[PDB]
Amino acid sequence: RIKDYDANFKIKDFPEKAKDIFIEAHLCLNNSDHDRLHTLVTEHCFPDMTWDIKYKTVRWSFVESLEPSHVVQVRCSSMMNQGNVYGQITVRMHTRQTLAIYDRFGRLMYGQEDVPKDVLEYVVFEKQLTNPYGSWRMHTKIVPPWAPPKQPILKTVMIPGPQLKPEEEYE
Amino acid sequence: ISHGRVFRRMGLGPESRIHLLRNLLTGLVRHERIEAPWARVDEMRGYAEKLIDYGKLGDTNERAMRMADFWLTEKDLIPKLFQVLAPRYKDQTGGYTRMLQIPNRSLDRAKMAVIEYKGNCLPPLPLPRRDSHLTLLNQLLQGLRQDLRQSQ
Amino acid sequence: ISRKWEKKNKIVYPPQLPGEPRRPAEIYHCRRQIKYSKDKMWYLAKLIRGMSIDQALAQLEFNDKKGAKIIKEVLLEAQDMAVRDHNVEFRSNLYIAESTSGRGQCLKRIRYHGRGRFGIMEKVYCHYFVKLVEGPPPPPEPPKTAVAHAKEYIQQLRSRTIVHTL
Amino acid sequence: SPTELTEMRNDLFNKEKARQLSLTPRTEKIEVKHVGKTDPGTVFVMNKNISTPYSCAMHLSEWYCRKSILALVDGQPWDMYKPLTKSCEIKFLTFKDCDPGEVNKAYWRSCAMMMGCVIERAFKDEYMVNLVRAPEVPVISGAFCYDVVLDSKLDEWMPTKENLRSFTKDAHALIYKDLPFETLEVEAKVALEIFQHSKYKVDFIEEKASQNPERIVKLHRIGDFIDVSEGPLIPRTSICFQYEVSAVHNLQPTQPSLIRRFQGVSLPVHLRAHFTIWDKLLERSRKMVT
Amino acid sequence: AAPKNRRTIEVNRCRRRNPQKLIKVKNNIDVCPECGHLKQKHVLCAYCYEKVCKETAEIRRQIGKQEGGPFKAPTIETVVLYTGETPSEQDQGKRIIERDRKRPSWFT
Ligand SMILES: [Mg+2]
Ligand SMILES: [Mg+2]
Ligand SMILES: [Mg+2]
Ligand SMILES: [Zn+2]
Repeated sequence: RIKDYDANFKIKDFPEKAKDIFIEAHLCLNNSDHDRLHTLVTEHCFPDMTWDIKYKTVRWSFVESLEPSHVVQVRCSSMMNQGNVYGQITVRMHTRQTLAIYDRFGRLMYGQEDVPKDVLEYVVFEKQLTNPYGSWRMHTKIVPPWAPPKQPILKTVMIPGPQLKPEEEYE
Repeated sequence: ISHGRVFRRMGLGPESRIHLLRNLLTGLVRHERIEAPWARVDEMRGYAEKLIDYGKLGDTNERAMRMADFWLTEKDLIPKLFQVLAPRYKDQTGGYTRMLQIPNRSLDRAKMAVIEYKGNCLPPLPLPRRDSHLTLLNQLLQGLRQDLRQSQ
Repeated sequence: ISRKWEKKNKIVYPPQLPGEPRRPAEIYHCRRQIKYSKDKMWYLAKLIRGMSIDQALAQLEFNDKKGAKIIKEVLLEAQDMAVRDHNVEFRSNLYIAESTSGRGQCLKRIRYHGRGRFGIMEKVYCHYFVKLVEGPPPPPEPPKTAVAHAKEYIQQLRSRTIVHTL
Repeated sequence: SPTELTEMRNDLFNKEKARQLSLTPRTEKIEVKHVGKTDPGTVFVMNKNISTPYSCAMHLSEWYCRKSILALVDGQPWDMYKPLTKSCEIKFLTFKDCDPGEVNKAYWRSCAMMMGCVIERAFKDEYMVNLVRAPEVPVISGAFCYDVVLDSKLDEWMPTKENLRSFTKDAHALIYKDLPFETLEVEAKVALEIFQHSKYKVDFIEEKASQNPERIVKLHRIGDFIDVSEGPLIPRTSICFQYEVSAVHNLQPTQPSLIRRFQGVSLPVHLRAHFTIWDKLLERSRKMVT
Repeated sequence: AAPKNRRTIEVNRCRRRNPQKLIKVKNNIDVCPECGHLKQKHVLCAYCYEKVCKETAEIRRQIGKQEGGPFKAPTIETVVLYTGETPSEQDQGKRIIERDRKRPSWFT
């Protein structure tokens, strides 16, 4: 149901395209180029990418991949909307990356400078099958329930307890 | 010039002065605890204490009845004065009312006092409490007291 | 109208080298169009001008003036956003860097005097501005000592030149 | 020679502190719940071996830091500036608390420590000053005390009133500096490397190592001066506001070695006395205490 | 009378900004040991007082329900009771007021 629309799609060569698209998206975040990112990432994804990143500096890099990227599942929509056919394909990627996020004052607030740590990620890609100018773009990430927690942050926090009105008691 | 002037001028004259104070007193009798401007609470406070002494005289006292009649506007409080308040304060010779300073009024920014008759039914006011005897200074003072008593 | 103060929170500095003092955090915040006199607001601004956040909140709590509760709100809002968005570790370690009141936009009404005479009454509005700096507040400059007076006097005599010669 | 000895002990203290810091893998987030009467159910997500009760206090308000003198960690007294270990329930203790029993004990223990500190550096090098310990004394007793062995040269020597005023101003200087009471909990061995010169400290360390199932002992440092303590101390020196070294008393059965019990009384800043009342408290501290 | 000349900014700034006309720092603030809010010494804690007055407000509401109309203030003493408590032997012979909640910790 992909082929009948494009007729020039190969499942063999796609993972590499998925890989390099992933990398250049993250490079976009680094240098804060939103226009290239738009050509590259869906409208669902972009808010999740960039809501926190504004007014802080990101230093993301790609170190060599461990396990080669491979497709896990491909699914297609079945005309839920007029003149709209979408195609979601899922890729497993297992690689080591480096990341640092700085504060607005440029104070390192998360990650490390230049030492890699391994990451296993599941990424979903969408295309407009109907549209001739449609393009494969990163759409979302799937987080597994069994995934280890993200590495701890630098600062300490306080969670406030219930702010009680005079006519209340703590339980 | 006004040395040793005891009463503070209050209403729109001496008649009004009494009338405001009488209203305050009537409230306090009924409810047993009342918030009002600090000056007026202080002013009325004295007449409140003097009322209990007249109440202590009893129903039989004709003088005391006439006084209670004037100072209580509700006329249903007069039985309460004589059969509730007077019996309550049988032991004490004085000190029936307590007055405290509470935060200033929002609208007006006036000094505000709560006045209450002691041993009422109501929830107790948060009262200033002196520090525990186990505090470092109190323990050192208790030390000195020990010295003096044990010396003889 | 100008709204420069708001934009001051959008300044991004480039990341520091490890061989650098830790830059204090920096929060600018304001309230516009407060129905209160700008000069009346000044006294309250001036009062809290160099104190820590909590100490300023304490002073503002028991202050009877109208604008005192307004400033309290602004300070609490500023403190909240400092922790949340400006990556400040502790909410307690902030002090008022600058506390300013400006004239806001005003309206004109009429006041009716005797005979036919009148006057132009102004509904006064004002802005309040604050800035918070992360870290302990600056210790106040010590009062000038006798030795300091003396020291500088000696300096002053030694600065004399024979005037209007070679 | 003592001037080199003091700095040597510092270097040794520092290197052990650095060692204990280094064995911590980055940062682990521990959770600490406020079990206080005020502001309940607050949870602080702190660093494992870094964050202190002071750090929790300064999440809350300056009112905590200003008026917090000790901590309860799982209901045990805990220094304000001591780094934590594990997730627990935390509450803070002040001087004007209902039962300030633990707080008073900690206060006196700390004042005695700084008295010993000032005594050591009060005499010239030709004489020998030997600090032995500070015994545990109830606050209801006259005053705090530190026991000292002086040189055989100063056997006849008794301090004058002017000498006492001298110590007074000297201890006052220490307060003015406002020095935090750094703490370090170690195994017995490394502490013995710290104190091997004075035997009077050696045996005391051995006592603490024996009584505890583990060989853990507490060493409290005030800027430069290291001393062995029996429990937790006050955060900073500024806490004290009045401080006079009252008297020195000779103990009776001291034919083999003379013991001089230095006594002085102190009050913290929060609980300050009027001029007259403090004076009568000094009078009592002049009496020999047992 | 009328001003003969305009007062300058400097003259005015000296008037306005002297310590006399400035707001003075209050030094009598403390922490309420009970609730942990800020109270002035010599004054009742604003929080704690509100708490009392909300309780006493509701008690007065129950008093109105039972009394039921003006000029009906009783000639006995009064006692307030909560859920799961009983009047004593000395409590017998005085006015009872019931509640639908537990007794407060601070009210004993
Ligand atoms: Mg009048
Ligand atoms: Mg007309
Ligand atoms: Mg005008
Ligand atoms: Zn309170």
